[PDB]
Amino acid sequence: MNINDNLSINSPVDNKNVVVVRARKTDTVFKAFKVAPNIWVAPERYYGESLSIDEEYKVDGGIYDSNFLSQDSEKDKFLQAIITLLKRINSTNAGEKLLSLISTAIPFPYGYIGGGYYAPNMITFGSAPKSNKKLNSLISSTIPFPYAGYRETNYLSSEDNKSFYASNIVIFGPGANIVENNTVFYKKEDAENGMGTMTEIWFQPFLTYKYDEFYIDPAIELIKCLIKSLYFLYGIKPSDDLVIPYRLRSELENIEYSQLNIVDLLVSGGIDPKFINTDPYWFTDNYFSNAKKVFEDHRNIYETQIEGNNAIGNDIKLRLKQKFRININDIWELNLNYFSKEFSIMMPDRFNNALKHFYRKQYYKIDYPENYSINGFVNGQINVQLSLSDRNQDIINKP
Amino acid sequence: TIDLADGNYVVSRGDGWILSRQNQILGGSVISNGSTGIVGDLRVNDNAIPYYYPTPSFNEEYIKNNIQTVFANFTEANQIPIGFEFSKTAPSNKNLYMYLQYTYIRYEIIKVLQHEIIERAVLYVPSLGYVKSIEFNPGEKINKDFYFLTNDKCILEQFLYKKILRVLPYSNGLYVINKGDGYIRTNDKDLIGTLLIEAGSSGSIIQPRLRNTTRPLFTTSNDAKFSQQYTEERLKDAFNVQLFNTSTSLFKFVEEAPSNKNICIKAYNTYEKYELIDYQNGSIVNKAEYYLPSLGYCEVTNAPSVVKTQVAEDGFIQNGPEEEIVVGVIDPSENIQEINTAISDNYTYNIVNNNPFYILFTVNTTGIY
Amino acid sequence: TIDLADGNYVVSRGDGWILSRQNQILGGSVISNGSTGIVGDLRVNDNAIPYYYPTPSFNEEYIKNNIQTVFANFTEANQIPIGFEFSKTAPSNKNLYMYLQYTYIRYEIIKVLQHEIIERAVLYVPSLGYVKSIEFNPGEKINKDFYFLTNDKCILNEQFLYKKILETQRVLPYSNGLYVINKGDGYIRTNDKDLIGTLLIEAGSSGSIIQPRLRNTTRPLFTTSNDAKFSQQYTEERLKDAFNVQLFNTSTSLFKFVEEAPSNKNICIKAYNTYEKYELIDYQNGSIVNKAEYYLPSLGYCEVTNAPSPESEVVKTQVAEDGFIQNGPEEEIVVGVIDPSENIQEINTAISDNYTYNIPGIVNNNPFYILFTVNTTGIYKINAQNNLPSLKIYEAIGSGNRNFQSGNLCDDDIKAINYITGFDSPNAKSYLVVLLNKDKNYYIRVPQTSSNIENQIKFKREEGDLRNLMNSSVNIIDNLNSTGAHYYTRQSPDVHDYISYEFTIPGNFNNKDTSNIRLYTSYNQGIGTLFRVTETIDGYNLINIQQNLNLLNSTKSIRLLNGAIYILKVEVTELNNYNIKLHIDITN
Amino acid sequence: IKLKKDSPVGEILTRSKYNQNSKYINYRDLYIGEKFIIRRKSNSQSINDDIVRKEDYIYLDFFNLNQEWRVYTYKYFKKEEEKLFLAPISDSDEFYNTIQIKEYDEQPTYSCQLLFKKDEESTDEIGLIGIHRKDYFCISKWYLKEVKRKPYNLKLGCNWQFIPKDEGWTE
Repeated sequence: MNINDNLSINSPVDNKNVVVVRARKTDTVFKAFKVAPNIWVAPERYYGESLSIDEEYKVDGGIYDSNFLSQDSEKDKFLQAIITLLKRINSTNAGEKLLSLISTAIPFPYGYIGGGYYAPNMITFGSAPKSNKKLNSLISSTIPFPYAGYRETNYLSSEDNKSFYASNIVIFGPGANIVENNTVFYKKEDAENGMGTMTEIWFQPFLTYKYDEFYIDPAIELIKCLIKSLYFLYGIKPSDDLVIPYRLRSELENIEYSQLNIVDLLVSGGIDPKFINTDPYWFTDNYFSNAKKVFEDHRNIYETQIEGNNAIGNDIKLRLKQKFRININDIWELNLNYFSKEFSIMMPDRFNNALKHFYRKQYYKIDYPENYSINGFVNGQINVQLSLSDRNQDIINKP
Repeated sequence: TIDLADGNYVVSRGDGWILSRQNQILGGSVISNGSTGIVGDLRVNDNAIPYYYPTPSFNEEYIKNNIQTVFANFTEANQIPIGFEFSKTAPSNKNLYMYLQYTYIRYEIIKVLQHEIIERAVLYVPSLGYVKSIEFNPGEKINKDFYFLTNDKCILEQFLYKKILRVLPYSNGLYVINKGDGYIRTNDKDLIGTLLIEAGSSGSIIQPRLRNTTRPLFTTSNDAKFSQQYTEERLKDAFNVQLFNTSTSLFKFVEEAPSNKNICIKAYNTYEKYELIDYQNGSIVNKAEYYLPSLGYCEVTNAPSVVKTQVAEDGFIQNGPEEEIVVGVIDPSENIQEINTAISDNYTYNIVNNNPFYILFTVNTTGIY
Repeated sequence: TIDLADGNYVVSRGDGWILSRQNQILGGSVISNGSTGIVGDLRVNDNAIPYYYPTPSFNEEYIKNNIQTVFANFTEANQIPIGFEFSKTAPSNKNLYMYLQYTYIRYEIIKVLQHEIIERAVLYVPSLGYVKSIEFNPGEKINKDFYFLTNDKCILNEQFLYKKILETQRVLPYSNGLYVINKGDGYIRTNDKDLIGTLLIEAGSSGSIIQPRLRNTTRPLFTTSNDAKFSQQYTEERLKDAFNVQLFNTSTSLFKFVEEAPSNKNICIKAYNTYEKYELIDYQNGSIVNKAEYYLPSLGYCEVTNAPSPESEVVKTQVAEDGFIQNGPEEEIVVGVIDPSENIQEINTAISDNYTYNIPGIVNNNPFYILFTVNTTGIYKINAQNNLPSLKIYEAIGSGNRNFQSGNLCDDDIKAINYITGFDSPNAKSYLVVLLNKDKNYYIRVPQTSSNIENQIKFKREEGDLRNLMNSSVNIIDNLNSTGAHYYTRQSPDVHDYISYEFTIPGNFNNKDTSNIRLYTSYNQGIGTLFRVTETIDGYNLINIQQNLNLLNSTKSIRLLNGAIYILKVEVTELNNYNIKLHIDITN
Repeated sequence: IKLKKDSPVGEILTRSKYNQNSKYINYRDLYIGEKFIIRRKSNSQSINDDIVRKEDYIYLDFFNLNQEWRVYTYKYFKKEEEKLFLAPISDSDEFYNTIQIKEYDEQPTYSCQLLFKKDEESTDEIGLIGIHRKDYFCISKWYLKEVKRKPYNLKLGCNWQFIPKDEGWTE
């Protein structure tokens, strides 16, 4: 893996590394810069969420501003920030492995137009000219008619709907809420059925916050977003109703619980997963069995059918192989604790998904070629001099 | 031992190189009396993997980059499947055995100190195939040199080295000129391949268009006005070119060698030259050249019965006919008004603000106005 | 009504079985006015399923297992899509209608009691297709027999292959080591176990059987006489070392057989899958101590046959034994390979005029190889401490073609070696005089040693007269201190190869007392030359004494000096025994 | 570690485990690998005493086939992590044979450290035996700085222990 660091917002649209594609099937287009195999960056804000939300719908502890990432200078700064974060992740062996897995974990392609992953049809072309004694009508060349006809679902379509670019991850900007990193799938049905789906990430690399006596490295937030995206890429996404009891709301006068989705628990790391991922397991659902069975079915489909087909390309056949090399338990047992240990990054460790209730966050601005670098925060995670962001006054407070 | 100045040199020794000890690892075919045997292959993915044999001070990246910069680029050209085939007809009362090999392109990166070579790396690009055929009787002894090859040799012999360091009576406007369809690049940068067909055999090269991706070539003298999108739009306005980087029209070349001697067939990828000129007061103030991927070129030659030649400068050679089609196009920067009624006998159009512009109209009857 | 003993029998009825009522289900084409039309299909999966007609005694599993045991394995063969196509040009101006149907292999399993068939089950395996054509006119009535088939019938040879169901030399002069032998191409299995299929072409038509390589899966075969050391993985590794065979169970190489029938009679084409045979042999002391056979999938074989006369009764012929038949040309290519159980040392610096190599302790008295290259082409004398042990020299095949670094050694990792000279007797006293080229990698095999004394291998660049003994192994004779007769047995070299014996004549040097010396051999015939040898500071100065001798049972003697040191060079021109036996009869 | 068949460098192999009949019991075999022995350097202490004390110069041999081979290191090397040289007992002017066994952890532990020194009377110090990442059994000079840190790291690659055959451990 090698991050393409030679890109900028002023680069011309060459339809190979800088493209202008259509957002889903709406009327809006956006620019996209490919920074790695099947990894793209969209330096503008997200398109799905309206940037001017009603005041009655703003969430607590969120900086709402409909002017961020509007000028080309800010867009270029965002692009360079994402490049720097990706390069920092790629520097360590574990980060490089995660990025390689993200790049190679394409969603499972569909079959032929008639169904199936076996051999395609055949067609004969180019009959040789008639000789003086032989008709030579059958002296031709046989070629597979629908060569590489497996209809992949991970692609961005150009504004003309005539050019298509393969892509697994698109890193947009933040949506309506500036400080809210999010990971959204492209298709729910293909994300929950073991097939796989495209993933989009809303990331805010310019604002961090202080916890205890250290600043949060945005690289770890990006790593968490990538790990959560790996769930969508492999199609192992549990139903939204699979939640666990996270915290008891002691501040209230009634017995109520705040619950967390199992994906967030399995990705966020910390100490909470240690109380569920126990040997033997006390918490088990049919989701794990179904996911393992569907993954085994798809691996068998690749091994017996999509492997011996000599009429599909090694651009898919050989990524599917690498994608199915790993097991599901590898994805499930992959959380932020491992990357924190391998990166020596200090992160919130108890109830990190409920830090809004415990204390109010103060946000610090990050200038990327001033404070962050290829090796992370300058002068360590503690002794880095970061100025408090002027947006702290705009944090909406709804008790 | 070489006659060159000291330094590093990138050398191409042509294609049609057959390796040693791996002749019939792909297997052969036995054809009985009367019938025809066609043995072919389709270089796409795994047999299209180059072989690197590097030395100290010449790593894989160094040799790869140098060979791409000077000679043909194989990393992008190997993604496109190219098919080749041989056809051999067995005698009326005899058996024929034919077996297929792989012919590569020998690339070298030599280091000349004094007048002798002190270092040499090799890079083999899988080019095409080669069928060796014999006619045999049951129990007949066949020479061991027919099957086995002790050392590498070229079956086609070059050494290309590069040291590493008229009045136009046109009105003022925009013109698109189709200047011919034969254009190949120098230094065999567009060589699809070369087959050596033995006597009494037939050979064929097919571009099956299994992957419909083509690479046009664009040059310009002013990227501000004549860019990729601008030139594509002008071409679509002039000749209605709808496909630029994708073609579904596929081409094949077949050659039957005579029974006397062998033959060699070379298939190239061609281009169509579309100049786009901005003519102003009898002078081309801006010119942008576009090269649209065409349907290849075929050459037939005979092996001669070597000379270290310096590589040629970058450029294009046209092997097609002499063409010059000039089509004026409407300037997109000038507004266009229309008259929604045909001019019958007498019309007055009332006029945008002091800006050159077009008026689109038609006449109700043929006549002189 | 059959003429076989009681029991159960597996019967194959051949190819080309067209079923009833299944005509005109794939369709047909109409052409006219001499227009050529081509129709083809693809037997891949769905239209390539068997038809079972079982019996209470013969269930589906039973018939399938027996058929696949005795005859072609249709389950694993139908997975590979095989294509076929027919072409039939129209005549002068009369419309021609053709239609395509399937053909099957009929596999009957019968229960013979007394000498009457009392029970039968049928298996139909889809093989290929068949095109039937007619010439018609608008409004002309066509016979119903052309369109509709009432009963199953065979359109090919009337085969009946039955098998009863049972309720259960040559002198090789190669040196010791491992060899891979390509034994030829075109190997098919007996009983049509490899038959892609049969295709019948009518007069004035063309037919083709094609393997389009829509699936790369191929099935190699492997047999071994010793699975402990010659396993399938081991044989694949040795094949890769010898012939650089990359793909074993995967192949992407289309092959197509096309036949145009003459316009007077029908014709038939049988397409088979073939195999390339590789024998990996471990050869020690002039005998094959181990052998493994590997059959790599080749690109098929086409057989052209004529339709037999319909006026001929069937003959119930038993199947042939399990074996292979070679249909291609006679080929036998032997390539020695490096034993992977022996470690390989390296000498990075190119050998100059002089070099001495000390045997490392990591060897710990084990046979091994040393890899070395020589700076300048020349004749080198390679020996060890007092010429012990007897060491062999090889030459990597194809080395020096790709890589080059002057004055250094580039390890090409070539495991295919060509034997040059040497002996396999560790107690023999000899030194090699070989010719080494400038840019070739060479291997020296140090044999098993039974001593703790460290050894030194010395390479001396010889520019004197030792060039006479090019590519030879000078064998030192030291136990010659009496009269009578002596015999020395060595590994005989191949034809047009050289051996040498350096000996000394008992007695002091007095320029007199010319003893009678009779040098001959026992079985092998060789041209012998004698030299006198003069030792100087720079080396040896060979002095010609006799040439163009005939050692085989020679009965001539030479009045030759005593005390001198002579050299006898033998070029074997006739290989009759694996071991050469030089007899020296010395008399006063 | 296991002695390589061709190279004179011990290769790193993953330990076995117990998967015979019970899923309730899990462990890894400790009686695998090469059998190491320790011998005195100068035979200057008392013969009656035969226990190994801290900061002791000794020879660390291992039993290969039917012989005892010592472990040496090169005099000069460029990279910090240098591979070892496994050879029968021999005297050379280009290899170091004396190993000083030491204990660095102030807290109680069963892990010891092995250092390479030019001579018993020479202040020159070569490095510490360890395992560094493909895993490779080598000696490093970087361990010297990291071993003197006030918070001792017990999970370092220099911590070595010796497992004799005991009557309490089976298989």
